Amino acid sequence: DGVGQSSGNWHCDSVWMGDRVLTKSTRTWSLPTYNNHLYKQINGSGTGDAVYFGYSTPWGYFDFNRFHCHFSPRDWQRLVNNHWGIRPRRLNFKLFNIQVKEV
Amino acid sequence: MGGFGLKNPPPQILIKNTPVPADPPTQFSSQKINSFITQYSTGQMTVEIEWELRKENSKRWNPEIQYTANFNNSANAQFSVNNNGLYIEDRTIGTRYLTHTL
Repeated sequence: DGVGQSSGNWHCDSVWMGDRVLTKSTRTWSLPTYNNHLYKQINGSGTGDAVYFGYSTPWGYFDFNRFHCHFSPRDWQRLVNNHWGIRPRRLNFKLFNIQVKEV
Repeated sequence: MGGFGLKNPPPQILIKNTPVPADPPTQFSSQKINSFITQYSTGQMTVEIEWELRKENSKRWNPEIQYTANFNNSANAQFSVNNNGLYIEDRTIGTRYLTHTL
């Protein structure tokens, strides 16, 4: 806690047990201010196959959905040669060491 | 030639057909019995080894060389029997693929 103490540690590794298996990953991100603190309507023009109506938002989001985020090319090799199947079970998400800067 | 040098290796196992003599003469003779009954024997054997193995933990990022069945189509499959019924071994397979830091 406080300005001078870190709120977390770096965890990236892979734990191979017999039945379960547990993969850890951590990354560094940068968040701007989108739409200058505004919601905005967005829409197309004319009649065509591509036409849309929607809204743009001053919010970001974390997408981990892709595989190679969680697995290294060695772990992936280690996965697919030895095994007939995989399915997810649990996930655990954490943010820490937030720092905000003015320009 | 490679292997495990052992002070006390597995014991040799030795087997023989017990001799069965043929009909002895009626009069006594002290000489050895020359003539026997021709015979042989057969049966199943079994061997059970318990191996201990060292698990592999390596943090290298990129993938490794591994043994892979030949990628090619072929008239005969690898390590398999042919039309005439003869089992054929394609390659001597070394044990060294996975890398380790020196």
